Amino acid sequence: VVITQSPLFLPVTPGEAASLSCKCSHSLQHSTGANYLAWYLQRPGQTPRLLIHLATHRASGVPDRFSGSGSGTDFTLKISRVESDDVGTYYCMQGLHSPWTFGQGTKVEIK
Amino acid sequence: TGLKRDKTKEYNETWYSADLVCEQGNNTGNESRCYMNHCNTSVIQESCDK
Amino acid sequence: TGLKRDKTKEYNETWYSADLVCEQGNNTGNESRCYMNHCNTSVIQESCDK
Amino acid sequence: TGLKRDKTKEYNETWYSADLVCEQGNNTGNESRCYMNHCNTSVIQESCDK
Amino acid sequence: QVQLVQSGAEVKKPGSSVKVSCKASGNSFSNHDVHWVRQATGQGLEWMGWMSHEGDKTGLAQKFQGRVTITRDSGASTVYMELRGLTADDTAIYYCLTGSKHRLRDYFLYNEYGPNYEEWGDYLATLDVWGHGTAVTVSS
Ligand SMILES: *[C@@H]1O[C@H](CO)[C@@H](O[C@@H]2O[C@H](CO)[C@@H](O[C@@H]3O[C@H](CO[C@H]4O[C@H](CO[C@H]5O[C@H](CO)[C@@H](O)[C@H](O)[C@@H]5O)[C@@H](O)[C@H](O[C@H]5O[C@H](CO)[C@@H](O)[C@H](O)[C@@H]5O)[C@@H]4O)[C@@H](O)[C@H](O[C@H]4O[C@H](CO)[C@@H](O)[C@H](O)[C@@H]4O[C@H]4O[C@H](CO)[C@@H](O)[C@H](O)[C@@H]4O)[C@@H]3O)[C@H](O)[C@H]2NC(C)=O)[C@H](O)[C@H]1NC(C)=O
Ligand SMILES: *[C@@H]1O[C@H](CO)[C@@H](O[C@@H]2O[C@H](CO)[C@@H](O[C@@H]3O[C@H](CO)[C@@H](O)[C@H](O[C@H]4O[C@H](CO)[C@@H](O)[C@H](O)[C@@H]4O)[C@@H]3O)[C@H](O)[C@H]2NC(C)=O)[C@H](O)[C@H]1NC(C)=O
Ligand SMILES: *[C@@H]1O[C@H](CO)[C@@H](O[C@@H]2O[C@H](CO)[C@@H](O[C@@H]3O[C@H](CO)[C@@H](O)[C@H](O[C@H]4O[C@H](CO)[C@@H](O)[C@H](O)[C@@H]4O)[C@@H]3O)[C@H](O)[C@H]2NC(C)=O)[C@H](O)[C@H]1NC(C)=O
Ligand SMILES: *[C@@H]1O[C@H](CO)[C@@H](O[C@@H]2O[C@H](CO)[C@@H](O[C@@H]3O[C@H](CO)[C@@H](O)[C@H](O[C@H]4O[C@H](CO)[C@@H](O)[C@H](O)[C@@H]4O)[C@@H]3O)[C@H](O)[C@H]2NC(C)=O)[C@H](O)[C@H]1NC(C)=O
Ligand SMILES: *[C@@H]1O[C@H](CO)[C@@H](O[C@@H]2O[C@H](CO)[C@@H](O[C@@H]3O[C@H](CO)[C@@H](O)[C@H](O)[C@@H]3O)[C@H](O)[C@H]2NC(C)=O)[C@H](O)[C@H]1NC(C)=O
Ligand SMILES: *[C@@H]1O[C@H](CO)[C@@H](O[C@@H]2O[C@H](CO)[C@@H](O[C@@H]3O[C@H](CO)[C@@H](O)[C@H](O)[C@@H]3O)[C@H](O)[C@H]2NC(C)=O)[C@H](O)[C@H]1NC(C)=O
Ligand SMILES: *[C@@H]1O[C@H](CO)[C@@H](O[C@@H]2O[C@H](CO)[C@@H](O[C@@H]3O[C@H](CO)[C@@H](O)[C@H](O)[C@@H]3O)[C@H](O)[C@H]2NC(C)=O)[C@H](O)[C@H]1NC(C)=O
Ligand SMILES: *[C@@H]1O[C@H](CO)[C@@H](O[C@@H]2O[C@H](CO)[C@@H](O)[C@H](O)[C@H]2NC(C)=O)[C@H](O)[C@H]1NC(C)=O
Ligand SMILES: *[C@@H]1O[C@H](CO)[C@@H](O[C@@H]2O[C@H](CO)[C@@H](O)[C@H](O)[C@H]2NC(C)=O)[C@H](O)[C@H]1NC(C)=O
Ligand SMILES: *[C@@H]1O[C@H](CO)[C@@H](O[C@@H]2O[C@H](CO)[C@@H](O)[C@H](O)[C@H]2NC(C)=O)[C@H](O)[C@H]1NC(C)=O
Ligand SMILES: *[C@@H]1O[C@H](CO)[C@@H](O[C@@H]2O[C@H](CO)[C@@H](O)[C@H](O)[C@H]2NC(C)=O)[C@H](O)[C@H]1NC(C)=O
Ligand SMILES: *[C@@H]1O[C@H](CO)[C@@H](O[C@@H]2O[C@H](CO)[C@@H](O)[C@H](O)[C@H]2NC(C)=O)[C@H](O)[C@H]1NC(C)=O
Repeated sequence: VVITQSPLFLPVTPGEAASLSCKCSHSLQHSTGANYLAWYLQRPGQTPRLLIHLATHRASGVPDRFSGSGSGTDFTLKISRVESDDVGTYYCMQGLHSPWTFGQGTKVEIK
Repeated sequence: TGLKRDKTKEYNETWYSADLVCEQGNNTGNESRCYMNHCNTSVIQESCDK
Repeated sequence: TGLKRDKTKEYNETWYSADLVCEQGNNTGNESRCYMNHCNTSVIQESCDK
Repeated sequence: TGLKRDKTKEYNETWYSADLVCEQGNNTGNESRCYMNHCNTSVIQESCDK
Repeated sequence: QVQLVQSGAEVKKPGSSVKVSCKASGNSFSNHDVHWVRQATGQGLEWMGWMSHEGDKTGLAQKFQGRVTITRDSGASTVYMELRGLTADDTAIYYCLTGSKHRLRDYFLYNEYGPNYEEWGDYLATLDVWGHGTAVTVSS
């Protein structure tokens, strides 16, 4: 069981949309239909902040511009009108099997 | 599980192709899980006689 | 759980007032645990006939 | 477990020497695992009438 | 808005062990799960372990299998995570965080005699409150 996060480095011009991908394929023997995936953002010098839980539901206080979608093995996170506050590393947390692991992370900055 | 209601013991028993109905899924595992042909309609008794 | 002794299937059935005995307690949950009237005395069999 | 098939109830029954077989091993616990004398060959009934 | 308090930073020699202490305001651990996360400077976050708020299912990560021990005081007043076999790569900030789980049924064998056979598994969904973190430096 491994997690692949692409692209590693994603410059986004201000006001443009961004797409992040976190892929998992080793869903051996299944169990729950809705594989648990959680997205978090860690700004510099700040603790990671939850963004999406269950891959489709926004967390409390998250602006609508942050949307998570996907089912099965391929999932996508879409960000609209990126700003400086969104600069950081996006981590996708698997919630399927014990032990669990982090995602390698994707770096996003302002182009 | 055997008569002694504890400490189950794994067995094997190979059927013929005309004795199983197996659910179809996207599972990649090498083990295919499925049931008998008519065990979800009525209990079936053995024919333990001559 | 039904005839297939591998999985359960939650249903709903609506009794009447004089068909249940409920366990009083300090439970604040919206669910009230409550058994049948006489299922701890002797097994009751249906009248699955005309 | 009793008739109410939702909970357990511990009892103690005091058997005799010639109605038990106990597992032999290296276990150190004060509890000795034993089974009934003849429940792994057939189901036993109770001399239930008088 | 539960508050998590962690022990101060520590400096230890390679091959020694560290024991972090974590507490939650209002004994929130008695009703929510516990977890542990670490991260090295300029590196990604790394998960360590967890323990059910009921205290039934306790385990560790494959990476630290046998290297870490997670324990709590009676009543879940405090949670202690202990790590041994420290090395240079172990230098990281260790974080204490809460959460919950979705304990669902994974198997069922209707045992006509006696009680029913049930098997339960814990899957991690919620990760709400994060601790400030404890900085550990493995050096001589
Ligand atoms: C008979 O069979 C049924 C069916 O199996 C059994 O029902 C099961 O009962 C247990 C409790 O005994 C429930 O556990 C509780 O589940 C929730 C999470 O469940 C929610 O998410 C599920 C997943 O949904 C996603 O994924 C599916 C696909 O897998 C998608 O279809 C969805 O769209 C989602 O993407 C979802 O399936 C659940 O729906 C079911 O439950 C809800 C209610 O939650 C119903 O409305 C639905 O109709 C449906 O039945 C659901 O939406 C956990 O959050 C709970 O965790 C609490 O309890 C644990 C202990 O039980 C504990 O370890 C946790 O920490 C947590 O603690 C709780 O209590 C604490 C205080 O004590 C609180 O502090 C804490 O915040 C929390 O409130 C819990 O695990 C199962 O969900 C339920 N269903 C299944 C499928 O397992 C039924 O129990 C059986 N009979 C008996 C006697 O057991
Ligand atoms: C015991 O379990 C078995 C296995 O699950 C179960 O068999 C199922 O029966 C139902 C009822 O007939 C089948 O329902 C299907 O529904 C879809 C809906 O779109 C239909 O398209 C299916 O049509 C198939 O069969 C046609 C011939 O009648 C074909 O021409 C067609 O191309 C399809 O192949 C079908 O009606 C269900 O598919 C099966 N399941 C399996 C795995 O075969 C049985 O009913 C259970 N018995 C009980 C609960 O008493
Ligand atoms: C199956 O389960 C039911 C439900 O648990 C169980 O019913 C119980 O029966 C016993 C035996 O009669 C009740 O015993 C009570 O004991 C207290 C002791 O102080 C008495 O005060 C109770 O008196 C009540 O009834 C009186 C009329 O006889 C009233 O005048 C009085 O005000 C009280 O209401 C009573 O005798 C026991 O209370 C019930 N259970 C409940 C929840 O009330 C039944 O016995 C079980 N059968 C089995 C296991 O075979
Ligand atoms: C139900 O459970 C009982 C208890 O476990 C079980 O009894 C077993 O019967 C077998 C059948 O013979 C015993 O087999 C043993 O095999 C070893 C192999 O080396 C022999 O050495 C044993 O010899 C003993 O008995 C001899 C007399 O026949 C003595 O002279 C000798 O000194 C040994 O004491 C013996 O044949 C087996 O030992 C017992 N169980 C135990 C714990 O000893 C019974 O078979 C079960 N019934 C079922 C599953 O249907
Ligand atoms: C199901 O039927 C198969 C027969 O096809 C049984 O398989 C046999 O299992 C035994 C052990 O349970 C095997 O012995 C062991 O083989 C391995 C092979 O590497 C060897 O290293 C061990 O030292 C030991 O000899 C045996 O080879 C194997 N035979 C086969 C696969 O043909 C199996 O036991 C049955 N399942 C049950 C009884 O639950
Ligand atoms: C029993 O049923 C009552 C009525 O449905 C439940 O009360 C309601 O519970 C829900 C779920 O907790 C509450 O929703 C949330 O309320 C908080 C405020 O407490 C709010 O901030 C959230 O946005 C959300 O709306 C709801 O308010 C509450 N309503 C009332 C009138 O109490 C109760 O929880 C049920 N109890 C059990 C044990 O099932
Ligand atoms: C098995 O049979 C024995 C009888 O030989 C039962 O033992 C009795 O168990 C009760 C409690 O279930 C004991 O009462 C308690 O005793 C302790 C002793 O310190 C006391 O501190 C408590 O306040 C309370 O009175 C009783 O003494 C005990 N009698 C004995 C051992 O002779 C036992 O309950 C049976 N096992 C079951 C029902 O599972
Ligand atoms: C049913 O199973 C098949 C075989 O695993 C799945 O096929 C894959 O589907 C995804 C789209 O979800 C494609 O990207 C892959 O290329 C397909 N092939 C493989 C080998 O993965 C199919 O998706 C499953 N059905 C679903 C998930 O609804
Ligand atoms: C299904 O069987 C294949 C073939 O035995 C397995 O593939 C092997 O898996 C082992 C264990 O990971 C590897 O060491 C081998 O290199 C694999 N060989 C090949 C040709 O793939 C596969 O892992 C099995 N899958 C399941 C789910 O049981
Ligand atoms: C018996 O039941 C009543 C009602 O359920 C309980 O009253 C509760 O008391 C606690 C404090 O002890 C309060 O916090 C609750 O608000 C009260 N109401 C409810 C519905 O819980 C009473 O405590 C119970 N007595 C016990 C368990 O000994
Ligand atoms: C079976 O049980 C006996 C009793 O506990 C074990 O006896 C010990 O055996 C070890 C060697 O395995 C000796 O070093 C000890 O001195 C023995 N006595 C005690 C009190 O421990 C015996 O080893 C067990 N058989 C095994 C483990 O194969
Ligand atoms: C078996 O019984 C003995 C005797 O009661 C137990 O030994 C006592 O254990 C308690 C609890 O640890 C100690 O406080 C006593 O000091 C012990 N006394 C003696 C004389 O050993 C023993 O622990 C029991 N073992 C098991 C597995 O139940």
